[PDB]
Amino acid sequence: MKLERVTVKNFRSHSDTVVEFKEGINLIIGQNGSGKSSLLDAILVGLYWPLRIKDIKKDEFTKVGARDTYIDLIFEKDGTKYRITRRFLKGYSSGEIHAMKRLVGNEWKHVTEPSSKAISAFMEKLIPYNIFLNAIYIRQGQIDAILESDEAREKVVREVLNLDKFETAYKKLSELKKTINNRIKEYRDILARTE
Amino acid sequence: RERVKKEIKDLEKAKDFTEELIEKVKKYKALAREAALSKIGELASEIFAEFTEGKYSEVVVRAEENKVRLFVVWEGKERPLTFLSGGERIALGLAFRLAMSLYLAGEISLLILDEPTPYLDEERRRKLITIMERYLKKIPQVILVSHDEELKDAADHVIRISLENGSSKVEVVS
Repeated sequence: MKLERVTVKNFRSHSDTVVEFKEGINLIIGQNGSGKSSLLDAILVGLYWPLRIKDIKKDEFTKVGARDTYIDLIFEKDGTKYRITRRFLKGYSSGEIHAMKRLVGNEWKHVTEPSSKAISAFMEKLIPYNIFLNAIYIRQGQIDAILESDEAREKVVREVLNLDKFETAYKKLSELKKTINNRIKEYRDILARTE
Repeated sequence: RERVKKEIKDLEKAKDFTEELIEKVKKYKALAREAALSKIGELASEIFAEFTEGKYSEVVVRAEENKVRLFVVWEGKERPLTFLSGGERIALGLAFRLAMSLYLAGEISLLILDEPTPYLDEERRRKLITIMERYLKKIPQVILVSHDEELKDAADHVIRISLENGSSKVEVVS
């Protein structure tokens, strides 16, 4: 895949931030708390909204602000160049506008009902949410989380390698069995006193 | 009591499948992870091979109850991560991480690295500036995000941002 241009407006620090990405290695240099990390999160949210990202409160976009929060992203996958536009009007207005056009020729044509549900789906086709956020986005301190202990890894691996799901599936069916045994025990002690 | 007698049987049968089904989930979960890590290592080893220039032949990733251990095979003898040099360490660490990405995606065309360097180190920083130019530039597009000016000369395009008067500003450089 390849990111060409992020555009954030009124999300945390960024009021009207604009970046032109390029081939090779793009180093983004900035003192701490200078928005960089934010920018990454705008991209990320821009691409997968409304799915969850890191631990970013949905409201972070929706309500904070007097003007509009805006996220424009342009990228390219498999020769095709797609573009997302996430706008959030606030206040009495309170509104969202979503649209992901593809670039055919020189005009931008939609590529799915200009709704939010739609686009999200269309995204799950072009580049699944579980592959980007956890193969492409090497999140911070993950490396190190492997260069320290062994369960810090089972932790990382469990997230990244996507092994969470399974376990909880087992955690519920398991809770379902316990909830059975108890029931038995009850129906037992009742049949005791009674009969 | 009639009714109370049967609910006990029904309960009992159900206990049998809710229990034998859990077991399978336990089986699969296992396997999913067993393989996954095997193939991850097969990669991690190689990715690590070019990060050290053959110095280290194979990386070993083996899973255990709530814990996945890494070993670097040196002089045939398996060995602990603490056996490696500060650099070789960030190396293996990275080599491992990418290995996963490569497993989960199969191909690595894009790669967003959200700050890997620990407060402008020199030992690590060096190895990264190395890993950077002899391997990573290889990738189509990598977006490295760090506050270690140093890295500024190995990356193709430096785009400096800075919190100037509340709003953030983007100043290009190359």
